[PDB]
Amino acid sequence: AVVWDILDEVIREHPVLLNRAPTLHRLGIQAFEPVLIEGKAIQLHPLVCA
Amino acid sequence: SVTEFLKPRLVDIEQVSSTHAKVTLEPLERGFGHTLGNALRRILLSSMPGCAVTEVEIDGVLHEYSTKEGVQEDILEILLNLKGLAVRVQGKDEVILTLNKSGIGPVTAADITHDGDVEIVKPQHVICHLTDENASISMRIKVQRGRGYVPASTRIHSEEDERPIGRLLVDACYSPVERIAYNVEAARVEQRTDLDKLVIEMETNGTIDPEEAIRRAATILAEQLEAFVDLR
Amino acid sequence: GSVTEFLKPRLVDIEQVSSTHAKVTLEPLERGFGHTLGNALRRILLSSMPGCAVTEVEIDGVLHEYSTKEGVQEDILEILLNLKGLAVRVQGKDEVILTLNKSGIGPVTAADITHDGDVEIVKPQHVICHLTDENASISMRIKVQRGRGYVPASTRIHSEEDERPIGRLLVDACYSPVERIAYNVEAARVEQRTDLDKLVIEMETNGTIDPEEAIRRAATILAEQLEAFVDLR
Amino acid sequence: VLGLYYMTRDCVNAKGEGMVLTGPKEAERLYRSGLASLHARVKVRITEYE
Amino acid sequence: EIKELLKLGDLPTSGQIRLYDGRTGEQFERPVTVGYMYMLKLNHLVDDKM
Amino acid sequence: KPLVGTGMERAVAVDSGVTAVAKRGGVVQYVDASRIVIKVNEDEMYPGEAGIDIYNLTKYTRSNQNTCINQMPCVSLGEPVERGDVLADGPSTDLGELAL
Repeated sequence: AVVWDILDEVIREHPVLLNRAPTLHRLGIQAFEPVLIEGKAIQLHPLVCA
Repeated sequence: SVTEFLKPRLVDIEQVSSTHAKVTLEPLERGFGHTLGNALRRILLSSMPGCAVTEVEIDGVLHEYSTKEGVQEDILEILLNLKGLAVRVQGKDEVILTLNKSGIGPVTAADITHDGDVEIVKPQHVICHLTDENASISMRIKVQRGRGYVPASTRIHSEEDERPIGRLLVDACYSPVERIAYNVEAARVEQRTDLDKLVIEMETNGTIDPEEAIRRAATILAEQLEAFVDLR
Repeated sequence: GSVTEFLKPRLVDIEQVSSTHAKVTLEPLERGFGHTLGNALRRILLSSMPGCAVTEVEIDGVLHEYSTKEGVQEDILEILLNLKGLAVRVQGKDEVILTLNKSGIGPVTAADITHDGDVEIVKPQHVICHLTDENASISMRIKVQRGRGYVPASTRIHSEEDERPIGRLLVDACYSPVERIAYNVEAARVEQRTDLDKLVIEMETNGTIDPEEAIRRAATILAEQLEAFVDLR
Repeated sequence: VLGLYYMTRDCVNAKGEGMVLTGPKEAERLYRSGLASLHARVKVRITEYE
Repeated sequence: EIKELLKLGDLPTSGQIRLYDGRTGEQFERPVTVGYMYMLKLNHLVDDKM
Repeated sequence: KPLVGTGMERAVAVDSGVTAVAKRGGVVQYVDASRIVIKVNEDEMYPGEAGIDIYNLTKYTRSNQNTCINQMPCVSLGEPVERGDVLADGPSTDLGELAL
């Protein structure tokens, strides 16, 4: 579990890029600051999903 | 043991002001945050005992839209100001106060007839503006101790239709809370990620600090429950 | 007057229509108190109630749940599903072992389970399997324990029991004995006093838990949680 | 959008029509306490800025 | 015929019922359509794609 | 079963190969988790035949898309069975009706 603590420490300010094929226009790739959830689905904010 | 439950820590309080404050709890079991927040909001809104101003009488007034010269604002505006009057009485549950003034400018609660049993918390509050000299305002207002909230259409009755010309009615916002909100979020401990973390945002008039109000609400609910808990 | 005071509720009446179906009444309650109390009670009752459940099964001659036995009508998976439905009360132990032996053609029912004097099978009519040959026989051991909520078998094995044997099987444990809760509120008549309410709660549960103990336990938990609020600086 | 539309739509007659609220906080209270429905038309004291 | 079957079943004729929100214990002002539906799982399980 | 069906479920479930259908009428003599033994009635049996038919169910096997394939009996001892009856359900079948 110390690995989980380290993992929570590392990403605290580490943006990641989300991409949806096809990337029709440049909005198709965007940057987000992650939050860690159990499960296996990536969770988006609906507004940007539009 | 099955009886185990993760009691929360009073993880923080953040006072934006004497009236405005936030209180946060972490962690709580799944679904406990919602029930506790909902129950507290209910009790604060509908059952908190308070002291409020309910009637006003003015000699030249028969109805809420009775025209009056000299005063800057309309009668309904002064009614709203009275509704906003922060007042607490420690003595009798029913008190009558009078205000009489002739002066250009604001009519603050500082000019009410003071009494040792009653504290106006915010004397700086303005009831109205009186536009001119040789113009006067004269009123009597009635303050009462009650529980919850009562609007005008609720208090009016045919059993109390025997009213004189000079009687007006004010909504008695006894419960001193001005706003209660709570929101629920996720928190993690012991690699568990199925937990409730609770945030409460609160505003109340200057009668009491919000912490005191929350403690009072908790005590009320516990005293309600007490007849059931056979445990120590 | 007495605006700062309150009346207090009590369990003025309790009624039982069946081993599973029960009705409880609280009186008197002040305005608005009825709904908040009913909502809190429903929440806590659904979530928290301690329960007794079936966790481990061991059957001779069976190595895994997907196999089949000679004489049983249903597959092993079906009989595990049947056992998951079992409801049982245990008093003296935090975990207990149950034993079953049957032979000969016919249904096998919880009545055939061999039990200790501290174990109550609520509904022996609950079938488990059918034996369809005279020489067919079934002989099994069951492990029963007490816990809150619901725990999947995945996290159960994630508890990392050292040296897991081969011939023992794991099922999900739905401990919670409460199945449905409803509350209703109506105008009271106590001493002809106005603004009083009578609250009623109806519940369907496994015949295990006592309704009165259930409500007292729920109120206990709620008061305990509120105590942390009472302390706040 | 559906929620906002419902929240702002008024009706000719509703619970507590015509009363006066000294501030939006009291409007929120009266809604949450259930003594007035969202659609009811009322006079309210409001501050704005420019 | 649907209405007749419902009427013999003692359910509301419109098929909408009143409903209470469990999380607060209050009542939705609008009636809601509650019924029974037939649902499938589509063999695109998340753990096969993550 | 699906509550709001279309009647077609019977034909599709029987016509597919997954379900075991009663090729010869009679009375079900014996059943277990995997075997079905049926006594053919006196008139239906051919001269010189043993008058008994047996079926073996595909208990568990890899489907062509990794799903399970299982056959479960849905009759009990001594129940009469009729020509074209369904003795054993297959995947997504209950009492011979499609059960997706």
